[PDB]
Amino acid sequence: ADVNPKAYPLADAHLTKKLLDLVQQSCNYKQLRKGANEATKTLNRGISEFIVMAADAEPLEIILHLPLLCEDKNVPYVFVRSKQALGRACGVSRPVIACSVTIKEGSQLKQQIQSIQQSIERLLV
RNA sequence: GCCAAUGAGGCCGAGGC
Repeated sequence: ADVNPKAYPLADAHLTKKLLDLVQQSCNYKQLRKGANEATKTLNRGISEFIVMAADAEPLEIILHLPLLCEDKNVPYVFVRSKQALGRACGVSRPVIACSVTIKEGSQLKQQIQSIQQSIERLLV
């Protein structure tokens, strides 16, 4: 397939699993926003922990505006390979091009939310 | 069943039938 270079950073097989797993969990803690639109707002509103996007979005440009807003807001972001997998991670029978894990005070997901973020840093070496 | 976060359908935010 040859993953679009514009899709950086890209979660490796392992990190994707965890990524997808936290995504599903946040879903239950009512701490997950799906869709580029909603994702973007979470950023502008400053309530986003990190953003996950799908390298197989088509055309990728549909979301390429997100990393910039992320850089401008200092919110870590990552790309997973499939919008389907991300889809079912969000509990959606449809593909999800991007989602944003929200900031909830007191959430127990914190130790985990921090572990992805940190994982994400390491990706930027 | 079908449509649907590449946006339900009444900015909000995962439902419609």
